[PDB]
Amino acid sequence: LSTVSGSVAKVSSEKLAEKPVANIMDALQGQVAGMQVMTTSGDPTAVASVEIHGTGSLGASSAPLYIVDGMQTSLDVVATMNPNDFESMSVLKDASATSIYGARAANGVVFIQTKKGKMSERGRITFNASYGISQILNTKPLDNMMTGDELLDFQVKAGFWGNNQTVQKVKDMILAGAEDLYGNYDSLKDEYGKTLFPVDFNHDADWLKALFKTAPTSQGDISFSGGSQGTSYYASIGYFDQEGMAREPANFKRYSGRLNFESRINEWLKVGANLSGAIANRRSADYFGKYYMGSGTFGVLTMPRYYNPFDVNGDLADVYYMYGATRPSMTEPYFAKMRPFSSESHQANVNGFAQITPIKGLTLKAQAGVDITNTRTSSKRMPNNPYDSTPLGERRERAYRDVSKSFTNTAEYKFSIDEKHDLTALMGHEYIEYEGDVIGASSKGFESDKLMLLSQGKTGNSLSLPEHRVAEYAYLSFFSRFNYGFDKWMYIDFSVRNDQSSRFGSNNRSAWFYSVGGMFDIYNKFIQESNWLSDLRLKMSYGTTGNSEIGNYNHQALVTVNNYTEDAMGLSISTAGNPDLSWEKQSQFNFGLAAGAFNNRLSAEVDFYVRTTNDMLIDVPMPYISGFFSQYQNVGSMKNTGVDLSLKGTIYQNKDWNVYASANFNYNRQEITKLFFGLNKYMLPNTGTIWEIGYPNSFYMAEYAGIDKKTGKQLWYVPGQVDADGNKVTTSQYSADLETRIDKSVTPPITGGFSLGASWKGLSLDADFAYIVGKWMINNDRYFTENGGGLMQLNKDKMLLNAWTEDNKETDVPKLGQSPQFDTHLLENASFLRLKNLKLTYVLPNSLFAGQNVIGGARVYLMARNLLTVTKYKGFDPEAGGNVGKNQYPNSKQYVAGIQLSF
Amino acid sequence: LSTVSGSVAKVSSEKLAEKPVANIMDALQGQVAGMQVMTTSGDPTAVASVEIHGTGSLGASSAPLYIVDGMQTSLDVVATMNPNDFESMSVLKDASATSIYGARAANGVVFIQTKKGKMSERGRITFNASYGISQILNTKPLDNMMTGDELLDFQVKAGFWGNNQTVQKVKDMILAGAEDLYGNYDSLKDEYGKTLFPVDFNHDADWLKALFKTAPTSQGDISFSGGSQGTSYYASIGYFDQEGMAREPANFKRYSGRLNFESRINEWLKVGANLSGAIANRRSADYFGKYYMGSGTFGVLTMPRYYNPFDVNGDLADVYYMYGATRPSMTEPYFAKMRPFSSESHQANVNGFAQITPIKGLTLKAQAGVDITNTRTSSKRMPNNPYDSTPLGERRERAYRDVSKSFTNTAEYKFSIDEKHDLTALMGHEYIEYEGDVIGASSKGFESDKLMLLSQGKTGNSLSLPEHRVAEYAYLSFFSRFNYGFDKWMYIDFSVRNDQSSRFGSNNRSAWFYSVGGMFDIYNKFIQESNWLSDLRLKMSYGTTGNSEIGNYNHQALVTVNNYTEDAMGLSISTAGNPDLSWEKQSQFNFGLAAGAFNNRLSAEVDFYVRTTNDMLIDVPMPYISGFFSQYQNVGSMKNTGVDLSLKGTIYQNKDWNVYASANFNYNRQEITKLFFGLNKYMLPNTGTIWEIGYPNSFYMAEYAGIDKKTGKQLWYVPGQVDADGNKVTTSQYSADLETRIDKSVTPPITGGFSLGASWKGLSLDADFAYIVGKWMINNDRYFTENGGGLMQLNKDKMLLNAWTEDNKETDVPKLGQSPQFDTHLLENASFLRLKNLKLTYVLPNSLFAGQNVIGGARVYLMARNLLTVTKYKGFDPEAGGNVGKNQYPNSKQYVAGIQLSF
Amino acid sequence: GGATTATTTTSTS
Amino acid sequence: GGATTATTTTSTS
Repeated sequence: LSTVSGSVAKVSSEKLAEKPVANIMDALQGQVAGMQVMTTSGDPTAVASVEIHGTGSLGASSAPLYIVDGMQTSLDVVATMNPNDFESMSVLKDASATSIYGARAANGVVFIQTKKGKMSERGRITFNASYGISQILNTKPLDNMMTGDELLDFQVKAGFWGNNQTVQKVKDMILAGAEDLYGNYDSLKDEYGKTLFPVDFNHDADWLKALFKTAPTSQGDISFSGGSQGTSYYASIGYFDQEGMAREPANFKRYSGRLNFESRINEWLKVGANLSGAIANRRSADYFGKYYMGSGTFGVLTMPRYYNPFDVNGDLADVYYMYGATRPSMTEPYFAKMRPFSSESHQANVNGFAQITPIKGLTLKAQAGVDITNTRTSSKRMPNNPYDSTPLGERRERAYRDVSKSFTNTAEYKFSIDEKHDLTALMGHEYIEYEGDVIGASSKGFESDKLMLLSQGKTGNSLSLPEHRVAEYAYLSFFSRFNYGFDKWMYIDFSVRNDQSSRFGSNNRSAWFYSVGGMFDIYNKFIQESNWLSDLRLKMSYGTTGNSEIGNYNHQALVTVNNYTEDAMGLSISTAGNPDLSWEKQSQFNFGLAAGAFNNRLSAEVDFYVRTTNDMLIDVPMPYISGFFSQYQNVGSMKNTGVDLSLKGTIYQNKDWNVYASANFNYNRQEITKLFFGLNKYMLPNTGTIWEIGYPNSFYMAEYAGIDKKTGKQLWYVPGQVDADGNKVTTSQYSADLETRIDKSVTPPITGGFSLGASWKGLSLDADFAYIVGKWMINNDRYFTENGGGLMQLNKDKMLLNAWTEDNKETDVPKLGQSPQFDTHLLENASFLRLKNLKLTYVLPNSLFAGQNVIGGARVYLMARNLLTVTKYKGFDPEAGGNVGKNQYPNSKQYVAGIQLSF
Repeated sequence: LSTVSGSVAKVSSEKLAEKPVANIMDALQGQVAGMQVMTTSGDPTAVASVEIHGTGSLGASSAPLYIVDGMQTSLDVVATMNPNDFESMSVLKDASATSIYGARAANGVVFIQTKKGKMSERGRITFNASYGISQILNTKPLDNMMTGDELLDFQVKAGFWGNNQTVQKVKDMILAGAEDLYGNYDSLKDEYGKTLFPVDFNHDADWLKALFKTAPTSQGDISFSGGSQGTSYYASIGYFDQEGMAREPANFKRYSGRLNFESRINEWLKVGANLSGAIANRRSADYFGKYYMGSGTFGVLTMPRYYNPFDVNGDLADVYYMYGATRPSMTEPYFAKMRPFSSESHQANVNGFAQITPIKGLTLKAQAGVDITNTRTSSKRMPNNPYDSTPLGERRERAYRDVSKSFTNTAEYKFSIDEKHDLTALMGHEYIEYEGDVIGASSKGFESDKLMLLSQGKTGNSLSLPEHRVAEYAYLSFFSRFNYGFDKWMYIDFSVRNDQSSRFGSNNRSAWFYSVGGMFDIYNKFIQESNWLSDLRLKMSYGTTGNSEIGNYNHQALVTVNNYTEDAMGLSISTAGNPDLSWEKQSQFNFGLAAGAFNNRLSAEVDFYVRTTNDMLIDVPMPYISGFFSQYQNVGSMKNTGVDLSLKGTIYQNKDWNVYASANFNYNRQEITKLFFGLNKYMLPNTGTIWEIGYPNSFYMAEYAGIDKKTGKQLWYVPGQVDADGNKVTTSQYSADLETRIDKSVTPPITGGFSLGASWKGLSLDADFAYIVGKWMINNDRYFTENGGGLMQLNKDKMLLNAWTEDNKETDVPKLGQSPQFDTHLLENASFLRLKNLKLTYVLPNSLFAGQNVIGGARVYLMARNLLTVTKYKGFDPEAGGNVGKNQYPNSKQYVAGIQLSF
Repeated sequence: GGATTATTTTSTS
Repeated sequence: GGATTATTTTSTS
């Protein structure tokens, strides 16, 4: 699986236990040193962002290589696998450990390994079940917003409604004398004022109750493990169902199956097959991240509190009202039942191997895998809707097929020469292939609910053009590694690899990589008689690795269709082309030290790494005068340097008690070395960041000083200039030359985590914490809720009432008619400490199952996920983001009770 | 699986051996008594027509119920299963045997059962391979056709070309002075007369070589069988590839996989899972059955022999020429490379069970199966074709998804009361469900080969409307049977069943069926001391069964879309509706006798059956004044009555020799009893058949007498009328009142087969014959090749040269200008005797594998399929047909050599 | 193909 | 939703 001198972190099955999410990488936030995992949505159909030893490139992806049982997969396919089938998870964060897997092995690989049946004479059955709820985890951002009449008085005073207008003249006949809108619709012209009050100036509408809910979560599973004299099997079926926390629907529901099987046919051949399948239903809330008027957390913060989405009985209405609108705005349940969507995906993973051992020593091994998924989605827009722009309805069907095949063949030969010189050779071949496909077809113009096939729409100007997409790639690799070992205390590993990809041109597709590593067992040679210490191994490595994750057709100079008339065709220039595109080459030096004391009762590991990346694939931004947005190129280089260290112990006292703890830490320092055009620095436009030589990608902002107490204007520091009294010079006119690079970082430098666990006679309690410090984020929601210049129709912060006037002069918030800039007062400290899980179990005593041979195990749980976070970021979530906090889906706080009957 | 008093025929694995076709039912033609199998194409993607005990209805389908391992499938899904995985095949042709399976169990069921691993301590590996060729099997129809110049002289004499024209004036400047056509195309205006002679009056173009070829066939397979102390497994992979015999392409190619697995978990539960998958590619020649000018066997018979599709070097050209045409006609390879087609289907069958044995006696059993298939096809029409009607190209994509789920749960309880009164009860539940779907989307207007996605076509009047189809059904059933048995010689079976279908209305969907059967072992009670006889069992039965195979929505009164303009929608009346539609109820009486002599060396079985069908679902033909074609209704009834008998033996002499034989026979007599409208008889229009009370569906024709020797006209017998001299009265004016029902049958009454097999020290030879007598067919191809009235442009029979003139008077073929009718001279005797397979194997001696423990078995084959047929039907195939022989795909004659290494 | 030739009989069963 | 409010910053990483 990996070398002996490598950097391997193995996570056991108990940390991959029942977790009530489909995103399995979020269960590893804080369990591996160096590997940092951050997810950006509480969406059930969300996929985590993993980075091992910092970011390695700027254009290509820095995701690891996810491998489930030899053949390599993607995280969406892993999301349809039952997590109760996984035996362990090895993370190989080295250049000598990742030397037989290569497609993006410079980012590290993640080896998921599935469970196999133990070989007892009586098989094992296990029935798991669970049920829980999920809620929003933060409410503090809407604790300092305005109320209804307070916002109306603030708007009337600031001159938004009129130049000479009062509160009653605005609230009476301008935006409450808009029964003129509700009197145009037959469904609700007799409900205004009777059971439907859309504008209510006396209460405050709870907009959090109208946009977010409490969502259930269920899972069930049943597994049969067994094994006779030669064969072994693990079969399993189960289902998972998670509902969306937000009122805009986004669920996840899968029915799974798994059959791992292994057998020894004779004394010469051993065969095996581990094959799985799934039927899955996804849906995503695709409005989070954009700023629409009444949607998301931006909608729970900014909607005025004198607009009522509820009826008189407390239920959610079908429509609400915003002033100036020409049709009523639909709420999220009505918009969900008038725009249906349904997906259905069928996934199958077939995977098999055969080992042949002809002579003593060498074993040949052949392995082949197929990964097929057929997805089929449907969308509607329902006819005869009164609050729509048309009485006609539309429909759209889509069919996806993604097929990925793989073949891999090794031949290992191990031997000794005299007594203590054990060599091992390994040569091998690897071929990966992929071919995807998308077909789509829509229709529109339907007038009935029942008559809505695609062949029943209008046939004139209501026709449209279908959809078709094709993608494909391939990889071919030849590798060989050699392990030499002395008697007990010296191991030396040497490996060569040739990689060829389909993503690069025919003269640049092949690259050669190598790795040399070593391990020295100091305890078994020098200090073999000791009182306290019990293990000491030193290990070091150096190897070069490639990265080839850009896109499939990024090196051709292409010409596409662009039709002008309907009589002839027309061609346009599509891309620019780069004939000299090739791999990105990362050389990593590693040096570690792994101790151990009190015979297992203190383990400590310390690592050091460099990881220099050359010929870095940047999607370089061409100037706008070329007519192209960007183009992939091999220009630039960027360094890292880091330490990471973990230590675990056991501090129990009595026979009954069992107390253990673990701690885990990583720090690194990014550094860019060469950009792309002879440039010293490059600022990414309206993102807030900058790439500079000798620094990480820092933030690039103006510095906010305060306000001017004599006139009320905002003030910014002039960079570089110092006044005569030592103070820094300010100015009140904004310009783009007031911006400078500030000493923050987009990628956080310090990650870590720590775990505690106590036990008793049965009753056990485990608590896991994760933390990230050094993380800053631009709070983009505070641009909208803390400005008096524009967007006065929305709800504002409560601090915009002590604004600078001619009477109120000693204050801190500026005058009204000013737009704010994106400067250092919108940059916030998003450094958090979470409580990831708090599982409390109680395995039932073995004396309870005495005469009955039908049962023989039972456990219960009381699990709470994300129930505590400590940070100083005021934006519903510090983890859900990365460079900005837009209209975001916050994470979930979940309470789950389960049961397990093992019999 | 079945009762002890039932009618069960078990076919072993050796008759399901290597057969080089994907159609597995054609391997059973002549092996089961009563079951007759007839296929109608040599197409690789063709599915056989099976009928057990005659045809049971007139409107609904009479196909059996195909069940592979408990859950019921269709023959197209069975075609993707490897036939080397099947252990046996039981055919249950009784009303007491088919009493736990019901959807169309009145037609009998076919139980395919897959192989399981034997429980030896060392597993078994088997590698099979094969290779063969396939040819056309008949050439005799084109042995009496005209030549080129003979046809030209016959056409010139008959006045087809001119009223006053000679042979040279026609052949010189009319249809050889058509270089005027080839001089319009740049690709072949300089090839006429140099390397391309389309009209050649000196040779005869072999049109059989231009339309049919010799096609290869390959298959390979590797299988691992094993079993330890509790578990058993059978894994297998393989592939099959068959090419089309005709030049118009129609192939079949599949990659298969199979994993059967069984295990005993503990002393209380036994689990199992048998799951398979396939990736398949189909294509069909969809022009056979229609009469186009240069296609099929009609094209090898009727194309004039002075049209040359070859060039001067013997290869097939791109185009040929027919006189009068305005563009050159494309040959089949060019039409195949200018109209590409490609299918890809992914099929998965997942199927699992669990038995629970809580107390002694009763076992509960749960079983669940899923059957998913995702098919995805693509078609093109290539641009820039010079011989096309447009320079623009088109494309069309399609996505199919068919998902079928099933659940079945039984609970059996068996016990004795004193010593010899063993009862057995069984109750059970069955639920079947199906939901299919078709999506399609096309585009047109492409101008380049490279730019052919669906989103790159024209956008005006070149748009089109997509395709969408949905089908779904369900079945729910509750059954229970009870077996009572006395000590050795008396068994009595009694069963009740309630069936509910989704295809009938909500007040008519549920029906109750029963069955009572008995078996008496006469040998173990009365004649237990005997000299020659060794077994004698008598058995009888009676039960009622349902049939519900009509269509999914055949009982609603429906209204569909029919658009007039492009501004509003428009509704039309689609079907008529029948609210009182329900099942079709068949009650079968059965009575058999199974003997046995010389202790196993003569087995004989004799059966007798009735099988009355009431409330028969007829798709009744409404009169044209109602505005509908037809409507399903429960009207009518039809009887059968039949005997069937089989006998097998062993007549070997020495220790080395081993000679065996088998014979098999079935006769039945159909009879219709009540039609639909108070009608006594109903003649199906321009099919040639009639449904009458008290007779089978016979043929309905006029009787051809001969010609008139004084004037040359055709002559037909007047039905009923007799002349004064005893001879029958003739007439020369055709009318529809000259038609009468003739004493033939559309369904053949007598079927059967017989097998011989000899053996030696290793070398073995098996030969299987099948036969069908009493079969008549209308030869529709002889309407075109034996008429002098119309269609004079085609090639004719050689007998149309002794036609009646004023000089040539003593002849038999009529005068020229007369059209023939469909009468008894086009009805031919299509009764055949085939030689189905002639396998000659030689298992290698065991002394050859002495020291090597790597091998330990090897067999070879030399197989010939369909190499001999004896019949008197002159139409390329007597089996490929049924009521007419149209432009048909003849069957194949195949030579296959294989090898098997068992080790 | 093209120019379908006529007077065929329909096929039931 | 509808009437998208503006002055947002683009997100890299």
